[PDB]
Formats: sequence, C-alpha cells, structure tokens
Amino acid sequence: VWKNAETTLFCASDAKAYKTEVHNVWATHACVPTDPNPQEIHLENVTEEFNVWKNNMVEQMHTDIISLWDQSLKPCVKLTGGSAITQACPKVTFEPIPIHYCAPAGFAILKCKDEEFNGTGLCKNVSTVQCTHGIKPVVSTQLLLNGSLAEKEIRIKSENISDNAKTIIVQLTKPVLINCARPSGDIRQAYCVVNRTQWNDTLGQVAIQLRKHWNTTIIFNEPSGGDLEITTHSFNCGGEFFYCNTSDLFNSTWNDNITLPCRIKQIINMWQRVGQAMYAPPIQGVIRCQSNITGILLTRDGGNTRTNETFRPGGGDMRDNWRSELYKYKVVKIE
Amino acid sequence: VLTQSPGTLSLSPGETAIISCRTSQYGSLAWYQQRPGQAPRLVIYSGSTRAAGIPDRFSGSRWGPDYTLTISNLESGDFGVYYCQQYEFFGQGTKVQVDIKRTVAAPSVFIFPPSDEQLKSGTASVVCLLNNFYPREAKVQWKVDNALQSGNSQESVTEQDSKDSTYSLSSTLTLSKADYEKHKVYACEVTHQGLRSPVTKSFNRGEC
Amino acid sequence: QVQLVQSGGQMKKPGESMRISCRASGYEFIDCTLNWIRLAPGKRPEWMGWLKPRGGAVNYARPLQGRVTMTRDVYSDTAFLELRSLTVDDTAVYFCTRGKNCDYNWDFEHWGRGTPVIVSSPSTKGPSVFPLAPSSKSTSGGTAALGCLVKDYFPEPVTVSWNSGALTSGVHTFPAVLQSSGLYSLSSVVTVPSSSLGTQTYICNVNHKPSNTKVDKKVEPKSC
Ligand SMILES: *[C@@H]1O[C@H](CO)[C@@H](O)[C@H](O)[C@H]1NC(C)=O
Ligand SMILES: *[C@@H]1O[C@H](CO)[C@@H](O)[C@H](O)[C@H]1NC(C)=O
Ligand SMILES: *[C@@H]1O[C@H](CO)[C@@H](O)[C@H](O)[C@H]1NC(C)=O
Ligand SMILES: *[C@@H]1O[C@H](CO)[C@@H](O)[C@H](O)[C@H]1NC(C)=O
Ligand SMILES: *[C@@H]1O[C@H](CO)[C@@H](O)[C@H](O)[C@H]1NC(C)=O
Ligand SMILES: *[C@@H]1O[C@H](CO)[C@@H](O)[C@H](O)[C@H]1NC(C)=O
Ligand SMILES: *[C@@H]1O[C@H](CO)[C@@H](O)[C@H](O)[C@H]1NC(C)=O
Ligand SMILES: *[C@@H]1O[C@H](CO)[C@@H](O)[C@H](O)[C@H]1NC(C)=O
Ligand SMILES: *[C@@H]1O[C@H](CO)[C@@H](O)[C@H](O)[C@H]1NC(C)=O
Ligand SMILES: *[C@@H]1O[C@H](CO)[C@@H](O)[C@H](O)[C@H]1NC(C)=O
Ligand SMILES: *[C@@H]1O[C@H](CO)[C@@H](O)[C@H](O)[C@H]1NC(C)=O
Ligand SMILES: *[C@@H]1O[C@H](CO)[C@@H](O)[C@H](O)[C@H]1NC(C)=O
Ligand code: NA
Ligand code: NA
Ligand code: NA
Repeated sequence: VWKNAETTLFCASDAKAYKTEVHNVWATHACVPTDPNPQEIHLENVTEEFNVWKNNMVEQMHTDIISLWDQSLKPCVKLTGGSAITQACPKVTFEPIPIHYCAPAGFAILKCKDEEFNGTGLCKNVSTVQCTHGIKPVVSTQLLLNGSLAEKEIRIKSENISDNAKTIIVQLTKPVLINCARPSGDIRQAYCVVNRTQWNDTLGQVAIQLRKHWNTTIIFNEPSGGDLEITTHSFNCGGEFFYCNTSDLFNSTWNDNITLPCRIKQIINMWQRVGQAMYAPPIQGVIRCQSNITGILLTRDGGNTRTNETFRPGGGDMRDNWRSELYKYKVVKIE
Repeated sequence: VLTQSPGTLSLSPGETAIISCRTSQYGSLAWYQQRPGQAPRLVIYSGSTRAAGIPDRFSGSRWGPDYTLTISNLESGDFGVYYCQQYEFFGQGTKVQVDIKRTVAAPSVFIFPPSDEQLKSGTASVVCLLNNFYPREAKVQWKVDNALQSGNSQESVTEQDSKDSTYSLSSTLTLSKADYEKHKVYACEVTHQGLRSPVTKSFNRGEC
Repeated sequence: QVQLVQSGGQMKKPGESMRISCRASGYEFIDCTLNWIRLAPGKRPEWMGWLKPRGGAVNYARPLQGRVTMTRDVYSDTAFLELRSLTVDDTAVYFCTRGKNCDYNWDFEHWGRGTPVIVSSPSTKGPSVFPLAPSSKSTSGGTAALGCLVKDYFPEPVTVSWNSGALTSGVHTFPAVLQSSGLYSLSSVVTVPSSSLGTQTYICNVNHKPSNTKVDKKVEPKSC
C-alpha cells in the first residue's frame, strides 16, 4: 500500500553532450540519460485520487525550467527595479527537447488512464511508471505548442470551470500547424501562417465543448489588456522572441491562409520573475520554426449585462502550460 | 442571480437577525458586513465557515438553494448592511437597523388619486399612505381593476418617530396617462401584524 | 499583514474620466489576483473586474467593457483603475480587494479604505408640486390626511415645510427616491382634524435651491 507523498523528482532526457544548443547543454548536466525501455505496469481493481491543480510535480517543473532559462539565455542587459546588470550578448541556439520526470528510490508515479479524465477526481484505470512521457518545456502564451493531444475529442480542463478567475485549458485532438518565419526591409517583422479552414473548424469544435458548461452562443475575442507577452501569442523561435498578433485567430461568434503579423523584440518582460531583459538584434538569414498547436489557454468574461459567453486567449502563469502536460500524473511514497 | 431578503430588519441589541440569500447557481457563498462609513468585512465564507476574529454569534447555514446568516446576540457593532456574494455576484443587501421596542400599532391607510393638475401632463401618480404603525414590517400591494401590479410602484419609509416610535410609509404607483385611462378601479392592499384582516383603500377613476 | 492602501476621494463632472490607485503591502504582489468593487448606497455592490499583476491580465465586468481600464506598476506594487465617460450613476465608493488566500479570489478578506468618487452634474430642474388631497369621506372619523407630491426634480435636495413652519406636529416628509428618468421624487403628508378642512388652509412650501425654485401649493379638499 502507499500514501500520497511529496518528494523531489529527477529528470531524464536524451540530450547530446557534443551539442551546443542550450536545452541539450542543461539536460546534459542537470539530467540523467533516458532509459530506452520505460516500464509501465497496469494495476487491477485499483482507484486513486488525482488533482493536477494541487500537484507538486507542477511546481517542480516550473522551478527547473526557470533554472534552464536562467542558465541558458544571455541578455545584454538585465533590468530589475533600479540599476541593471550588463553582460556579453552572444547569440544562442534554442530548441527545446523532451524532459521526462522520474521517481527516485522509494517512490513511484501513477498515471491516470481514464479516457475522459479532467485533471481532478477518481481514476479507475490506473497504471504505474517510473518516468513521465517526454515533455518539451515550451514556454508560450495563448497557444500551447508541441504538446500532447486529446485522444478522441477536444478536452476542456479547469481548476473550477465556473470560476471566471481560473484559466481554462483546452486540449486539441487534431493539431493545427502554425508556421512562423522572418524572410531574409524591417528586420523585426515576421509572420505566422495557419490554415484558415482548419483553424475555423477547430474553433467550432471548441465551441461545442464549451457548451456543456454553457449552453449558449460562444464568442471568441481579443485579450482585454495586459503585457504584450499576454496579449500576443509569444514564444521563442531559435533564440529570438516572437510576438504575434492573434486578432484573426480569436474573433468569431458561434451559435486561404490566416496570416499573423509578428514583431521580434529585443526587450522583453521576464516570465521567470519580475524584471525585463534586453537582447541583441535578430540573427540575419532565414529565421523559421513551425509548430503543432495542441492547446489553447482561455479566460471567460465575468459580469451579466444568457445570451452569450465570451472567451479571450490567456496565459502568463506558465504553470498552466506544465499542468496541461502533467495532469495525468501523481507521485506517491511506497510504505 | 442572487436574491437577498428581507430588505430591512428592525431589531434591538440582544435580538437575533436572520438574513437569507437565494441562489440557483453553483458556487461557494460568503457574507459581508458593512458598518456606516467603513469598508465591508468578510464574515462567513464557504457557506458556514467563520472568518478570523468573528464570534460564534455569527453563523451561516444552507438549505437547498437558500443560504442563511444568523446573528444571535445582537450588539451595536453588528448593525449595518449585510451582503451575500457568490463569485463576482452580490445580493442587494439587507439593512439591519436599530429599532425601539413598542406596543403594536396598526397603520391608518389613505389613498390619494392623481391631482388634475398632473393628469394634464401625461403622467398619473397614485399614492398610498400607511401612517404611524409598528413594527416596521408592512406589505403594500397595488391592484388596478383588481389585477396585481409589478414594477410600477416605489416605496419610501420614514425613520422611527422620536416621539411615538411609529413608522410611516408611502407607496406610489406611477402610470402613464394612457394606462390610467384604460382602468377604473385603483386600490392598495395593506397587511400588517396589527391588522385583524388585510385592509384595502380604493377608488374609481374620475369619481371621488 | 496584508494591507491595501487607496488614494483620496474625488469630485468629478459628467464626461470626465478618473484614475484611482491602490498600493499593496505585506505579500507577494505578483502572486495574488486583485479586484475592483464599487459600492453605492441602495445599489447592489458591483464587481468591476480583476487584475493579475503577474502579466497584467484582466477580466472586466461585461457592463463596463470599453469604459474601464485596470493597470499596475509592478515595481511599485500599485494597482490602478481608470473609468472614463463618467455619469452621475458612477457616484460610489470604490474599493480594491484581495482574497483570503491566493488560491481563491472571491473570499475578500482584505479591503482598502475605499476611494469615494462623486460625479456632480451642472444640470438642475425644479419639481412639479401636486396636491395630495383629502377626499374619500372626511378621511375618517376625525383624522384627515393630505400632502404634496414633489415630483421630477434634480439634483437633491428639496425643503418642505407646512404653512411656513406653523404646522409641524403630525408631519411626515419621506426620503426622496430616484426614478428611471434620473429625476427624484418625494412625498410629504400631514394628518389634521377632518372637521377643520373647511376652515383651515393648508399650504406646502417646497424649496429646491439648485434651481432656486419656490413653490407654495395650497392643498384643498374635494368639495363635490
Ligand atoms: C475486482 O473486483 C470486482 C468486483 O468488484 C471483480 O469482478 C473482479 O474479479 C475483481 N478482480 C480480482 C479478482 O482481483
Ligand atoms: C472534472 O472536471 C469538470 C469540469 O470539466 C468538473 O466539473 C468535475 O467536477 C470534474 N469531475 C470529477 C470531479 O470527477
Ligand atoms: C485502461 O486504459 C487503457 C487505454 O488507456 C485500456 O486499454 C484498458 O482497457 C483500460 N483498463 C480499464 C481499467 O478499463
Ligand atoms: C505535428 O503533428 C504530427 C502529427 O499529426 C506529428 O507527427 C509531428 O511530429 C508534429 N510536429 C511537431 C513539431 O511536434
Ligand atoms: C472547485 O471549487 C470547489 C468549491 O466551489 C471545490 O470543492 C473543488 O475542490 C474545486 N475543484 C478542485 C477539486 O480543484
Ligand atoms: C467556419 O465554420 C462555420 C461552420 O462550421 C461556417 O459557418 C463559416 O463560414 C466558417 N468560416 C470560414 C471563414 O470558413
Ligand atoms: C441547449 O439549448 C438549446 C436551445 O436553447 C437546445 O437546442 C439544446 O438541446 C440544449 N442542449 C442541451 C443538451 O442541453
Ligand atoms: C493586434 O492587431 C489588431 C488588428 O488586427 C489590433 O486591433 C490590436 O490592437 C493588436 N493588438 C496587439 C496585441 O498588437
Ligand atoms: C472580427 O470578426 C468579424 C467577424 O466575426 C469581422 O467582421 C471583423 O473584421 C473582425 N475584426 C477584426 C479585428 O479583424
Ligand atoms: C487548409 O486545409 C484544407 C484541408 O483541411 C484544404 O482544403 C485547404 O487547401 C487548406 N488551405 C490552404 C490555403 O492550404
Ligand atoms: C515545435 O517543434 C518543432 C520541431 O522540433 C520545432 O522546430 C519548433 O521550434 C517547436 N516550437 C517551439 C515553439 O518550440
Ligand atoms: C451576444 O452578445 C453580443 C454583443 O456582445 C451580440 O453581438 C451577439 O449577437 C449575442 N449573441 C447572441 C447569439 O445573442
Ligand atoms: Na547544436
Ligand atoms: Na549575458
Ligand atoms: Na464565491
């Protein structure tokens, strides 16, 4: 038998020690090699309580990935309150690799297999593993990228779906490819391009899922305010920080390429902590990186002026990013 | 969304105040107290969980959709407006105010038809007066051609009289001159503890 | 000791916009959601929106979207509220609040002193005074009731005495009431000997100083 326990995990990855890319460098020294043959045993007649929103694994991933960024990125200036540190601004190689999280001697990880698991509740189908699946530690806003997909239909998750102050995590079943690049003219203007029909279709199937919680006209709309990191789809492509206007993604009511304008910014707000950093201008040549959109982060509007409900793309607390990826897992001590 | 009641309680220190909230929605419910010229204070949350520094005298409870805040041994600090809250929504507020205990007094009721002066401007105001009653709890319904009214009436109450400790109340039925011409019989029905039966004062239009 | 400290009260006029501030102390500013609530006498408390200082994320009450703006200075642990296109209906005391713990927003254990904002109009309007006359039938055995209906004036308040102060005993002047029109209404009654109606003149004296208006309405019975 076991009891719910909280302990330190360790990370494993298949990083290359010769590679100069920052994710590889970090995992080479902060993680152990992966086991090529991950063990997973199913457990019979067993049931367990899961709650991602109270899951210490999330806090641990967050602290690691703050650690990776702090040891990897190299801003020319680092502003915090008053007086800022200057440093060398070498350009960096940046492309995340899968990290797995593993249980140390004495403990284990339980995985919820229930097809329709929401993040909280009883799991009836439960197996046991020694390491999570490989998770790419992608930091982004509004859209979750390169993540995992819902098996049969789009899934909606929330710590409390009725609480308008709780982020809504959407998980897609079919990924929508988003393709961003800055051609080889203003050297900071880039563009992202998603297939319109494919995206419109997706938004309609998210509407379907959002009803069930609200049987009314579902509206998607632009963010109402916040830092530019929040009001735009923000993400790091090959060392450069992209900010893409998603107005054309979130502007529709439910009852050709889409082409998103982006700027590459040298001055950003840190997500790790309160502060801003400055980076060199964009490396020249073709800067590209296309990704699978696998999820969306949403906030519902409060007030009651139903008819309709309005949703805007959210984010900012990266812990939601980790939650979308770790919700099936749980640590336990082995008494 | 959240309907709170009653609107006003009239009590003395030592008595018990029972305030209620009706909600159809799912959500943890909380109660706040607001003294005159002060910031509201959290009293109950999660339905029945006492906030810090809050005596046992304060007690929340729930029966189906109806939540209740009970304040037992009333003290001068307790008087003011109380609100229920569920997520971002609030009750209208219940005003619990100091009252002076007195013998029961039945209201004398008077109704006043629209003055001709006014009718000559397209609006009709019928007024009902409940004078010098106690306790404050009183009910006034309007009937036009015997049909119950809703929305088109406003009420207003005086403070407890410094001499006789009675309350007086006014109800005013505001109608367009149009509607006023369509119906004949105007009446206000009054109920109050001091009345053996509900009282009705009425009149026929254009017919004093 | 979580303490929220707000800026001083303000006077405004229709059309203007306001900015109030709120400084948070005794906790991780970026770790807790913040809220703006306004309270006005007789009105249901209204939640205006929340602000997450983290990235400045927000969520505005739907009836306010367009008019309200919530920002913050993460280096000064200060939240800011801006409301534009002020009307008289924006008169209220504005509060910032935080939950009892960061895991739940809505249990507002912490409030600031509140910033009172008053929005005053240059517009005025004198009342129309209508007699509330004794009729029915001597009103009763021996007691009669009569009054004035002081209607559609603005802004507040109005004075109402009887026979220029001579008559005070038995007089009840009711609290003014606001109407959908945006204009106020008020009633004033008095009881008197039903026998004296034929011989005793009753006049009500209404003064609405904002429009420098004086009306003296004689209320006489219904001699049919
Ligand atoms: C588990 O329990 C169920 C009945 O609740 C039973 O049908 C099943 O065979 C059990 N599994 C075993 C035998 O371990
Ligand atoms: C799972 O999530 C839903 C919201 O999607 C929630 O209402 C429900 O309580 C959860 N189911 C449980 C507790 O098993
Ligand atoms: C557990 O889930 C897997 C698929 O995720 C399925 O093959 C298996 O039948 C499930 N077992 C139970 C407990 O129903
Ligand atoms: C995008 O989606 C496909 C599955 O449709 C997957 O095989 C591919 O590896 C994904 N690409 C990325 C960048 O994850
Ligand atoms: C959501 O909120 C309810 C109270 O309204 C609480 O009982 C529940 O635990 C919350 N959801 C979870 C399990 O995280
Ligand atoms: C998106 O889908 C809906 C039906 O699913 C349709 O009404 C609408 O025309 C589509 N939008 C575009 C631009 O294709
Ligand atoms: C939602 O409401 C619509 C009409 O308002 C109705 O057509 C539909 O059946 C409802 N969905 C469910 C299953 O509640
Ligand atoms: C995004 O672009 C739209 C126009 O399509 C504009 O209205 C909005 O202000 C822009 N917002 C951001 C975050 O740049
Ligand atoms: C918002 O969406 C509507 C259609 O849903 C469209 O007519 C309008 O052009 C869009 N606005 C923007 C910002 O492009
Ligand atoms: C988008 O995808 C659909 C297939 O799902 C296809 O018909 C269409 O050609 C695509 N649009 C573009 C412009 O590539
Ligand atoms: C998603 O995965 C692809 C394939 O490795 C990669 O090129 C791209 O940079 C990833 N997207 C992000 C935002 O990291
Ligand atoms: C919901 O409200 C919006 C305005 O915010 C309106 O344009 C839309 O038509 C409404 N939806 C429905 C289907 O009533
Ligand atoms: Na490399
Ligand atoms: Na550096
Ligand atoms: Na609540």
